Order: sequence, then structure tokens, then C-alpha cells
Amino acid sequence: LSKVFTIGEILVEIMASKIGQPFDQPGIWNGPYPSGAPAIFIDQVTRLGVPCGIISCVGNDGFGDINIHRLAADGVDIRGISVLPLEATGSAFVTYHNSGDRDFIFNIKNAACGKLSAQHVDENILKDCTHFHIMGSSLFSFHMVDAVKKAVTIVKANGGVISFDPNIRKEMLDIPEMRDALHFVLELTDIYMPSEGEVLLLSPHSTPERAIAGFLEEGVKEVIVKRGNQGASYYSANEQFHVESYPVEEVDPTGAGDCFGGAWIACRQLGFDAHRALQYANACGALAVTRRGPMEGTSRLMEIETFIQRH
Amino acid sequence: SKVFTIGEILVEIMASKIGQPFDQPGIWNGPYPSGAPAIFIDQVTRLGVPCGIISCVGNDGFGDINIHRLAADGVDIRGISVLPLEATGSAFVTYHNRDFIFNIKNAACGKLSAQHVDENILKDCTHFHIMGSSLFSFHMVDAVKKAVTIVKANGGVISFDPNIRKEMLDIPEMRDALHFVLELTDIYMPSEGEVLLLSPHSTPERAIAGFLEEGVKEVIVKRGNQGASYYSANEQFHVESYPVEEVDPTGAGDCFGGAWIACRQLGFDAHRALQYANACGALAVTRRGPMEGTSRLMEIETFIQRH
Repeated sequence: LSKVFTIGEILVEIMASKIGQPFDQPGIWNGPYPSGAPAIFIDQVTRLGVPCGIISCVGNDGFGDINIHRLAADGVDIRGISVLPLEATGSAFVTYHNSGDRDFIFNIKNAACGKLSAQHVDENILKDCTHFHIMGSSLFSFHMVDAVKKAVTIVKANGGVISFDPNIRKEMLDIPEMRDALHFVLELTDIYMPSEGEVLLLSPHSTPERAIAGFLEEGVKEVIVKRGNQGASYYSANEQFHVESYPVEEVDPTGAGDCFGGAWIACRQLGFDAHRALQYANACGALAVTRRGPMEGTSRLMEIETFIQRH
Repeated sequence: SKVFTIGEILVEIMASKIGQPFDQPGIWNGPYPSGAPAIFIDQVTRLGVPCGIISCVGNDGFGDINIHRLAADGVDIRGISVLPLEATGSAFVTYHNRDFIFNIKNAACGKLSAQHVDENILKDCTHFHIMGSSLFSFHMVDAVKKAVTIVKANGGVISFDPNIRKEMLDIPEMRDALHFVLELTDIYMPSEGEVLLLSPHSTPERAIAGFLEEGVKEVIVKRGNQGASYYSANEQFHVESYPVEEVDPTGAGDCFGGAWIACRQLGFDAHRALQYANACGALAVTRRGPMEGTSRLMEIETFIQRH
């Protein structure tokens, strides 16, 4: 009955079929593919066998259906996904440069996703929610923050746990309203999971150490740092440790952080200790980047176990 | 003597296979320049008539493919505003035997307003064409109203193609906007199925007659595979349809209109203009792609001769 819930953008991704393919010339594209950091995160949670749900908004179109179908089939409680007739399901077109850099044409802010208001958050859907996960990338409007704030109040009310992944767009930091929202969340966060490049973003300090130790002082219980292709680290007032990255043929990093986080949250729900959870989250993130597609790199528990072993 | 239009500019993404669904991973072709006003204006420039368009796109590749196509074809694109915070509109389509996923209303093209209509850009506009499909929001209506009145007050001619989605007729504000345009229309170009839409009359003969009496000077009726007709107080005549393998009619009606307007600008009498329009429309349907079916004068005349 205990459930892990997340909230945020759900969209489909349409990928360029060839590297170097431009946006301003006819070509071949592949998709749609289920996507959206919160959706990818929750999909990893369900594939690990942990009952979960997601609060989102999609339009009444096939793009919205493919996401709902995928999540539902994978075991996710999809009741929290409202369908908006007068809106188009968010999307994202992506191309690849020879350098490895990606280019996107996003439609999220002015699509169904950016419609999610505090009213789409039903207290009845979060009754059995003991753990709520927030994606920084979701906070791009006041309506979004309200929904998130409402949900967090409801979950902490029933004694739930709050985790927060600051995977935002740096630009958002130059907006006072959104700047506060992020800090507001950080203050109510028990589990903080920034990537190496985001540790200082929400910190008054200038060094990762001070930043991490600062977070713990503020009230954060755990800080998990994803160091891209350099491993990751676990930080708690009582302990501290790190694991190394696995050497893999990177193909698509789009959802490596979401998968890493899904594995961490789910593994911890399954009783794993911080050390086991960390190596698994790391292995999960590593396995994810090896497959093309935002949500096509998720893994089952023993696939992660085996990945680790064979290495 | 310049022709202008206004409205949605977007890119179309096409399913690679017939029967291909929107909810399964597949292969798609695109983007392809699209949007009724853009298709219409492209056909105009390709026939050698100076023209321009007023629209809004995003600061992205989808916005660029449209601007570049029109510019390279000779269209005056100074009227196309680029909106940094908006995504250029798009449309995914799949066939059967038809179905779409549209992002227009809440996209860049849906932000077009009176503010984006520069009276100065229309200073030398002698003919302004309105696509009914463009009237989907108060702001779009305000843009159209400002543009039409400027041109009308400057002695220009107004053409109007009611290529609307029947839905809009159930919305009073949009219903009233369509009448606004009709009220100031000189050349009305409804397809056979749109003839009675803006008329209080129940029969087409009576409707057409009503439009001429209300102020319209010319009514051109697009009858798809049944040819087309021309109606004015001075005369009435019809042409038969050209039998052709129809592949995609998404822009056939736009090309027809573009041909009629451009040809009249070139000095064609009503009969010759109707013949080229009819032929231009026939040629457009034979190809897949919104704007991939526009033709140049040589093609239209070569097609005609062969028949």
C-alpha cells in the first residue's frame, strides 16, 4: 500500500535519425518515445518492483496515450495523469552533433505539461504516498510550484519523505520567483540528489564540501552526488563514501540521471543500505546511457546486479 | 501592386506508412513548410506576382525552414515576426484508406495579434487574402481586422477563403469574426461544402445570390472533383474537373486560390483565371506534402495543353 509518487512533465521525444541532421531541412525522424524526467524516473521505480504513481498532465492525443500506456503497462499507477482536451501533449525534437552535443526544439512550457495546476493534485491520490520525488526541471511556472507545494504538504502531513533532484535549466536561477521555489523545496527536502554540476547551484558556498556540509546543516538528511562518468557519492552526517563509474559506450545520456535516481529511491525502499543502493544507482545510470531513447535504458534489479558482477 | 496574406505558418511531420499510429514508435518524414496562408502565398510568388505575409514563428529550425522557403521563392518575409519564447507551430499527420496532432493555437503562430501588424508593411498592398482557418483566437481576429481595414481603407481588394473547421461556427465570437471578413470581402472563394456556412439561405443558388447582393463582387466555388464555378453580377460560368490521382489535398485548395488571385493580378479574364486555378489545383493533389504541390506557370500551361 506504501507508494512512491513523483510529479511533473510527461512528453514524447522525436529523434533525428542521423547525426548532424538539421531542424531546418526535411529528413527522417524516429518516435514518438515516452519521455519527461519525472516519467523516466517513475518508470525506473516501477521496473524495480516498487509500487508508485505520478501526477502529470497530457493532452487527449496519441502522444499522450503512448506515455500512459507505457507507464501503466510497466506497473505505474497512472490515475494521477489528467488528460487535457484543449491542450497538446508536450514534445521535444532532438538532434545529435558530431561533438556529442544535443539540440532540442521543446514544447513543454506552453503545452499540456505547463498546465499542471495545484488542482490536478488530488489528496486522495497521495493517501498512501510515503515518499515524494521532485524534479527541478518541473519548476518553470508558478502554477507548477503550487502543485508541488500542495503535494509536499500532503505527503509530509502523513509523515512521508521528500527527495529532490535539482536537474533544472540554469536560466531558471535568473528568475527570482523560480529561484525561491527551488530553495523552498530544498528546505523541505530530506534526500538531495544533485549531479556534480549542480551541487553549488542552490548553495551560498563556493566549494562542493561546504555546499554538501551546508545542506546537511540546513536539515537535509542525505545528499547523493551523481558525478557523470566519474562515479557518485553518498553524504550523511554519520558517514560518507563514493563509488567509481563503470566504463560504458555512451549513446544517450538524456535519462541517465533520472534512472540513477529511480534506482536509488527504489533500492532504498527495498531495504538496501546506502552502500548497496549507491553502487546499484550507479550501475543503473551506467546501463541507461548505453541505449538510445529517453526511457529505453531502464533496468530490472537483477540486470543491474549482473551488470555489476560481470564487471 | 502587391498581394499579402496573414495567418498560421507551421511545419508538417508526415507518417512514413499508411495506417501508421500516433501512439507507437515509428518513422516520420519532415519537417515540411506548411500552413494555409503560407501555401497560398507560395503559389502566388511562384507565378511571378509580388507578395508578402504576416505571421509569427519561433526562433527555431522549424521557423527557419518556413522563412527560408518563402524568402527563396520570392515572398516578402518582413512581416514574419520571430518569437523567442514560442515554439513554431507544427502538425503530425497520418493516413488511412486523415488524422492530425496539432500544435497551432498554443504555439507561436497562435500569438499573432494587432501588435504584429505593421501598417507600414501594408502601405503598397493592393490585395489582401484571408484564410478562414486562421481565425481561432481573439488575438488572431484582431490582427486580421486591423490588416483588412488598413488595406480596405487604402482602396485595396479583399479575398476570403472560408477554409474553416466547422467547430469554430459554434463559437459566437469566431462566428461573428467570419462575418466581419465576409462583410468586407470583394472576392469570396468557398468550397462547395462551405457555401452555406455564412449564409442565412438554405440553398447554394440563393446563398451565392445573397453574397453578391450583400456586397461581394465575385464568388468562386471550388468543387473538388466536380470542377469549379465563377459568379459575378455580370456573369456566371463553370469548368469541369481534371481527372488525376489524388495523393494529398491538404494544400490543393490553397494552390487553387493562390492561382486564381495571382492570375487575375497578371491580367487574366475570369474564364482564363478559372482554368489555370482549376489546373493548378489538379496538379497540387497529385503530390504528398503541404507546399510540395505548388506549380509555376509553365507547369500549369503544359498540364492544360495535354488535356
